[PDB]
Amino acid sequence: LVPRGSHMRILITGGAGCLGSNLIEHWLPQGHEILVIDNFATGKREVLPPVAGLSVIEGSVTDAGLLERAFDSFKPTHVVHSAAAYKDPDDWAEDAATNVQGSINVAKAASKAGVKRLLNFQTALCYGRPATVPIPIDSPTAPFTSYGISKTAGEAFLMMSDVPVVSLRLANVTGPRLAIGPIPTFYKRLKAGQKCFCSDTVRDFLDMSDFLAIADLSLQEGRPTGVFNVSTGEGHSIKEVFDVVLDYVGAPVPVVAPGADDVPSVVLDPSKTETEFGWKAKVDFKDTITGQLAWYDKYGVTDIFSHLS
Amino acid sequence: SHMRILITGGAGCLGSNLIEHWLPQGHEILVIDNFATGKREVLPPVAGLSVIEGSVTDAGLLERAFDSFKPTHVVHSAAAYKDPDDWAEDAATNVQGSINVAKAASKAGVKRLLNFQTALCYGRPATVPIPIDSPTAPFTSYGISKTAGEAFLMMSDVPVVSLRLANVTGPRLAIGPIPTFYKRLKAGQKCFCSDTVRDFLDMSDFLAIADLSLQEGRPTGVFNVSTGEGHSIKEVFDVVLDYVGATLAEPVPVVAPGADDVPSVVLDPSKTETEFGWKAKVDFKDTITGQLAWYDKYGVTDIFSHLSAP
Ligand SMILES: NC(=O)c1ccc[n+]([C@@H]2O[C@H](COP(=O)([O-])OP(=O)(O)OC[C@H]3O[C@@H](n4cnc5c(N)ncnc54)[C@H](O)[C@@H]3O)[C@@H](O)[C@H]2O)c1
Ligand SMILES: NC(=O)c1ccc[n+]([C@@H]2O[C@H](COP(=O)([O-])OP(=O)(O)OC[C@H]3O[C@@H](n4cnc5c(N)ncnc54)[C@H](O)[C@@H]3O)[C@@H](O)[C@H]2O)c1
Repeated sequence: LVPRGSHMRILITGGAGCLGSNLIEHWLPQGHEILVIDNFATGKREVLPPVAGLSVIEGSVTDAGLLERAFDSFKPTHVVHSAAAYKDPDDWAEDAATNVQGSINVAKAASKAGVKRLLNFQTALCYGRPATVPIPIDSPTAPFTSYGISKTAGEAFLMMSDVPVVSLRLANVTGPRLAIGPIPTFYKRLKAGQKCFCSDTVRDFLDMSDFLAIADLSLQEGRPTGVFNVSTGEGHSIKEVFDVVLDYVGAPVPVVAPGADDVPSVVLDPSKTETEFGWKAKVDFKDTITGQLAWYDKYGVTDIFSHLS
Repeated sequence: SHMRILITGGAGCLGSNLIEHWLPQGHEILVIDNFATGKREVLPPVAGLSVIEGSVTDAGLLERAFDSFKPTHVVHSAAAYKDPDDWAEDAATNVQGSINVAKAASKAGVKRLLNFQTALCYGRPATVPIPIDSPTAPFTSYGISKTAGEAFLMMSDVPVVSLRLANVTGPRLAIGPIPTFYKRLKAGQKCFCSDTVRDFLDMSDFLAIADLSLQEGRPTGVFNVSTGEGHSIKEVFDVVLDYVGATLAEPVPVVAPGADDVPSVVLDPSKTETEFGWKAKVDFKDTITGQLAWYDKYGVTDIFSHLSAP
């Protein structure tokens, strides 16, 4: 039915997560039909209200039968693979099961169901310790943590599908219900008058609105396929992040090593994504950090505030 | 120097040749295998040799095996590959199986774990011979699952040696171009050579580095095992042709490789020579001739055992 001529029946694995839920808040108001499959390892049941257009199956991407049944009942036109395990770095079996096996299961099921487009999200940890920053899209994958290793094989399997597949390697996405990392940590701790530390690292940050726009483009029939970096292409230090928070909150911070497994600089080159999609990120660094903080002022550092009615 | 060796995949080509090398030495060996590709005939009921039929994907069975047998040493030689569209099995055996073996070895505090790795981990290399510090870049089910598996093994607290291998020839090799040219030439069938370059390694050179890899205080990490020299399939064909004595009715066509047939896969073994002091002794001609001599005695078979059964 609606949007007229481009209604999506969208199967989102990992839909109770940060990215999934934001995507849902973006697409459900437009009239798309969404089915979520989540096991609530990190995702919250509170971000999926019983609203029209939205169905939820509590389940794993590792469960191939649950997937065949969901894909058969629902008949998606489009798939967003957003399920990832990561929370216990020593539980390699879970990471392999979710991130590799779950990806293979989503890919085989998608293929059989004849989906039009599949959208995967990749971690920049796939790049390990890069030789060239900003990291070019044709850089080698070189992970050295469980999450990086399993995610890297997951993506590589997806890229063997006959289903058209877009895999976006992402900058740290800021937006509603981000409750981990330096931004909420400095906000909370500065407001509490606690000592903060800045790792001497460079990272890149992406506003939710820019993530939403490349996600939209990625699911359009006929658009490019393959692996793509999603970023402004600009890097900012953790100290720089801390500086925006301090100023915003209204309150001499030490700058320290690079811990062992803490990659000194991670910034992605988006140029090929700009070329093939006509996409460019609009919101700059200060507006990106400030908008996350503004959200914390309204709802607090929480992952359970729903913008759905 | 007595080893209690747990060898996953011991019924296959590498596993069984290793067992025939080590069992006469008084070593104690437990084989875990599911017989997907490897054969039951290569594992006679002999003193020193135990066989558990099972999967490396079975975490229960591995835990029970490492507990009862208490290995000092692990050789992870189990791999799935036969159906390139069966990604689930490849991921199950090669990634989950490797994690299971790694965790179990770590828990049992084994001294040394030895892994074998396919040169498909390198995908399409930028430089040939392939340097050890080259990126992994697999694009097939086998290569991607194996790449992830090796990477997990590398995160173990056990000392790990992962050997990236040239094509190993020896007892019971019954796949690839060598047995295919041998069989077809003797039967008067037309052969095709793709226009590819590969490396080949005699069993005796493989046995020598495997030995070194399981010695305490030896180097750890990833290593290329090879002579470092590359030979086309056409060169392989010529050795077989000459050896077999056949007369050709037509000159063999050399055809361009498929899209997924990597044109040149030769490994640079130089860090291995530096750190182990190992060097392959058997040249190309002798490597190929040695395989064909073995075929002449036993035929192209993967069920002939060199172990004396009671
Ligand atoms: N948010 C980012 O800045 C960022 C950066 C790089 C990559 N990514 C990728 O984007 C995706 C979403 O990330 P996020 O930030 O929303 O993380 P998240 O933890 O908020 O969401 C992942 C969701 O997957 C679910 N999940 C875990 N295992 C599952 C399984 N077996 N079956 C079904 N669901 C399962 C969790 O319950 C969770 O809701 C992940 O794949 C992640 O690797 C995100
Ligand atoms: N032969 C070579 O030149 C070569 C080259 C590169 C890499 N390797 C690697 O060396 C190892 C041995 O190779 P091979 O040449 O002996 O192949 P092979 O097929 O003869 O043996 C693999 C063995 O593993 C067994 N197996 C498969 N799945 C299993 C599982 N779930 N649990 C337990 N056993 C399982 C098979 O039955 C088989 O006996 C593999 O890891 C392979 O990737 C070999």
